[PDB]
Amino acid sequence: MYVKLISSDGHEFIVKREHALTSGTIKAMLSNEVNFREIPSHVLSKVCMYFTYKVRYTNSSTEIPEFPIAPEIALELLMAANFLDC
Amino acid sequence: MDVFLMIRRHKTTIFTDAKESSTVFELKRIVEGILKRPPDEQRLYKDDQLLDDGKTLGECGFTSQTARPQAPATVGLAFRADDTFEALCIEPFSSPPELPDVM
Amino acid sequence: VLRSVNSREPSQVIFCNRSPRVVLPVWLNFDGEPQPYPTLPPGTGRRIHSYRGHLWLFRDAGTHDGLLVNQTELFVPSLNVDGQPIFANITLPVYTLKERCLQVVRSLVKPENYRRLDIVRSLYEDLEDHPNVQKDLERLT
Ligand SMILES: CC(=O)N1CCc2cc([N+](=O)[O-])ccc21
Repeated sequence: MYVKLISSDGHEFIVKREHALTSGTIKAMLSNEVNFREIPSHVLSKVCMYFTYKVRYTNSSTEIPEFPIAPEIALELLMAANFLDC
Repeated sequence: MDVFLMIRRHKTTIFTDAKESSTVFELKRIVEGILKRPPDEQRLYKDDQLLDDGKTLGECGFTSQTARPQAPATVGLAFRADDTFEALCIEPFSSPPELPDVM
Repeated sequence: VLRSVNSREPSQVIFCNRSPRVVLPVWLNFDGEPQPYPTLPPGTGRRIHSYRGHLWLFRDAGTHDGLLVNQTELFVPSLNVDGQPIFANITLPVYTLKERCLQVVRSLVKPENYRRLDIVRSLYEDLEDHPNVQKDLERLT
């Protein structure tokens, strides 16, 4: 099962529920589809890549890579990550 | 191996994974389960290259090196309206602001 | 409180840096004080002569971002079995997306200028709360 996280500019992101429910904020907003009035698509796409990175490398001695953040999206990703705790 | 993909059409992006040995058609099945449209009504593309149903995602260039979790590879998606396919259209994401002087 | 045991019982260790950061090994001496050791470039190693019961933790040498050793926070060299050295496998944690952004932003803005970024006040206090061995040692206690 998948959920839909819609960014502030209309892009729809379809991620698995397990991935989205790792966020306490999104679990609350689901309890389906979730609109983020404040997160543009260049930030929500990074958020979703983080869900993938988290689920893949959580509890792994297979050396984990760095999660890359472009300097131009860092301040917005920070605000979104701060608002979602994830 | 798992390959990590963003299936993109218009303003839709599916984040999912698949095996390198999984086939293009099986990915069309995965899209079908999500977007509720049959494999025959879809075309998958690598960049601009239309992909063949019988080929594995590895043969189509999706590998653990290029379809990574924190940097997934994009698969273009096109739908057939009625007897005829739309052209591959992937709307770009929004543009970040100029880097502040502070950075 | 959180100190190395003075066992004087040698334990051979390999610090392995399976991270992309410059790793600062930190030994906790017998009074609990962090003692920094020579740094490890990414992917490099150092055979180190430690002792059973001793306490090591590992940090990014530049930012003091916390690293993991053998998938955990603290490394205590144990008895060498069959004479084979003990492996301290230093890896990147899965940082929260929040911590990671604080890392990237901390690294672009000189701390004098944190207050010139247009973000909520909670984030200035979060940015100014640098990762820190002293702070972490209290957390672990
Ligand atoms: C309350 C608040 O300020 N929020 C909510 C989440 C969020 C995201 C961005 N962003 O650019 O991703 C900017 C601002 C905010």
